[PDB]
Order: sequence, then C-alpha cells, then structure tokens
Amino acid sequence: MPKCIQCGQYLDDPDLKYGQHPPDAVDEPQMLTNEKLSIFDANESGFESYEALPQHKLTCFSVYCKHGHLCPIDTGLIEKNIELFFSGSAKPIYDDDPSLEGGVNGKNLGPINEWWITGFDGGEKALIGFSTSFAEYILMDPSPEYAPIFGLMQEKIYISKIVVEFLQSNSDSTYEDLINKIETTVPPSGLNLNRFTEDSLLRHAQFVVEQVESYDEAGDSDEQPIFLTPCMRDLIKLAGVTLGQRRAQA
Amino acid sequence: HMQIFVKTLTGKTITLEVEPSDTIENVKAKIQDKEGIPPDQQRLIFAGKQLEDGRTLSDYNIQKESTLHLVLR
Amino acid sequence: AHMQIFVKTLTGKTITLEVEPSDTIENVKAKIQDKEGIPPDQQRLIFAGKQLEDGRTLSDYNIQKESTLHLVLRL
Ligand SMILES: [Zn+2]
Repeated sequence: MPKCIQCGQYLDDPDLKYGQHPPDAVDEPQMLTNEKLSIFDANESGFESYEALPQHKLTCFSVYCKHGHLCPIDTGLIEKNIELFFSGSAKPIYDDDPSLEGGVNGKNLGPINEWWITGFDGGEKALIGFSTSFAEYILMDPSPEYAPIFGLMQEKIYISKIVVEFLQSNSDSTYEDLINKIETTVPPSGLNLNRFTEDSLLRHAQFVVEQVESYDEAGDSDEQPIFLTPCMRDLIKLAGVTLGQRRAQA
Repeated sequence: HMQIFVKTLTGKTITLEVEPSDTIENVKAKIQDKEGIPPDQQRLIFAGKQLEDGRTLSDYNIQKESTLHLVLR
Repeated sequence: AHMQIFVKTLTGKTITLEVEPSDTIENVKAKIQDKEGIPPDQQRLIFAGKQLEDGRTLSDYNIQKESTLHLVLRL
C-alpha cells in the first residue's frame, strides 16, 4: 500500500488524481490583475497599504499536492511546508454567487502558506481562507471532484464556530450552558450535517480548543476576547485527555 | 432617518438608521457601536467599489433599503 | 527617447513613470523602489499576460508608449 511522498495518501486510488484546470486558467499573478477582481477606482494615492495582501473569493476550488493528488488541508501538510497548490475561479470579495460566471479562472495557485477559519460574527456560515504569497482567498464552493474532501471537514469547523461565538459572547457561562447552546444550534442550510451533540464537541475537543486559542491570538487588539473563561478552562482540561476520559466525564 | 443594510461575508445582515449626512467613517462607527467591530478593520463596499472613510453616503448615491458589503481586514 | 508608462498595483494605486525602451525590467523595478519604497525583490511585473524577466528590456516585450504594466507584490 504505496503512499505519495508529498501528501501521504494512498496512490492506488484513481479518484485521487486531480483532473484538468478550469478552462483557460492563468497563473496567480496574472489572475490577480484581472479587472473583474478590482474593487478600486485607482487613484495616485492608493486605498490599501502595500503591506496588505488583496483578498478575493474563490469558487469551484480544488487543492492538490505537487504530484497532482487532490488533498485535504487539515492533516498538517501545510504546517510542515508541504506545498499544496490550488485552482478555481477567483471572484470579487463581495460576491455571494458561487457560480463560475464572473470569476477569473486560476491554476497552480499558491502554494498555501496557511489556512484558517473566520467569520465568527453570528452569521450562518463559517468562512475558510487560504493565504498565499500574493493574496488571501475566502472559499466558496468546492469543485465537484474536490467536494467530498472539503465535506469531510465541515463538522469540526462548525462546532468550532459555535464554540467561539458562544465564548466570546458569554464570558461567565458554564460547560452546561455551552452544551445547551450546541444542542440547540441548527446546522447550516447549505449542508447536510447531523444535529450537534455534546459528543460532537468531545470528539473535536482538541481542534476546537486550538481554534479558540488561534482566534484569541490573532486578535492583536482584543476586541471580543475569550482567554480563560470558566467554560474554556473546562474545555482545555477535556482537550488534554483522551476521548474516552472526556466521555467518562460527560 | 434612513434605513440601509450591511452584509458580512457570513451572510449576517446588519440594519442601520443613517442619513445621507454621515461619512463612511461614521457608518463604521455605527457598525462598531452595534457589532463591536473596529472601523480600522472595516472595508465597506457598494456597487462593487470600496468606499472612502472621508466621503459621505450621499455622494455615493445610496438609496433607501440599499445594501452595503462589509469585509474585514 | 523617453516614454511614459503606467504601473497599476493591486492596492488601487496607479503609478506613472518615464522610461526608455532600452531600460531593463530590473531598471523599472529600481525606479518603482525609488518612487514607492518597494524592494525590487518583492516585485513582479506583468504585461500582456506575461510575467516579466529582470534581464530583458521593455523593447523585448514590445512595451510601447503609455503601456500599462501590472505590479504584483510577494510579501
Ligand atoms: Zn500526493
């Protein structure tokens, strides 16, 4: 059972091979220069700092290793500086239509420097983003071939969203209150997720604690902080023991 | 008064009472007051264009019930 | 001899430059540094769908008067 030297997945899987790029796709710098992605009336002063990477939407997206395999992003490859590239169709940052139309097709984008979750403002959707050396992108819909991979990751992402939004909001609440909140949160309209339960949290406890900590740390200017609220102390304790020990306490 | 809407990328809709009088920097303060989002991190967009802190609503032709898009830096 | 061109950034700024068609890409980036403060090594210039190589000239890429180049930064 031979594995890819880069992405570590099993090679004897025809489904793994990334297909063709989106039609007439271009490289990342050329893509980013397309007028359809400009939200500026350009003037001799500029609107943003040069220190600030442009940010766009990306739809019909696929992520692959340098040997051409469709690849998940949550298994630690990016963090190990394994190069994951992507393709898809970039769209204006405000655009909420995940269709290919109005997009700029890009190929061999990246590699991805880091990925992240954001959008903890109480809206329906979680936001997943990629950073490259040239731009940031907010994901829309996966390509048909990449959809199964991206789908596998959605449960842990929305448990995290629930938790972050609950903790930022409710600085003196209990584990019991969090479970109640989780149980009463309706999964997102666009997906087919099961209801969330306490065991949902327990199974993803380590990932959830990491997202809280990353949320706090990214706040250079703690606007809605969490840190060590009581509920969070309980979550940290849970995340530091095995799943069986978490469940024993339930 | 006048009523405008603001979409975040999550689909969250913020409703605001404003007047063609305010600056964009004011609109951001109203957004800050109600959502706790620092104006420094706010980019507002209408008709496909990023708006400038110094200019006023009236100047960008924003009719009643119109929707702005909020993107965070 | 000199020629005016434009450098459109991804920040909503358009830069304007006087260059000679014998100038290298490397020279243009140097001018961009002087005027905008951008280290040349973070600079990528694009014309007609192509990424421009430091050693060639504007003439090599048939860049003409009032051509627009695109500046993309890797930071
Ligand atoms: Zn691979």
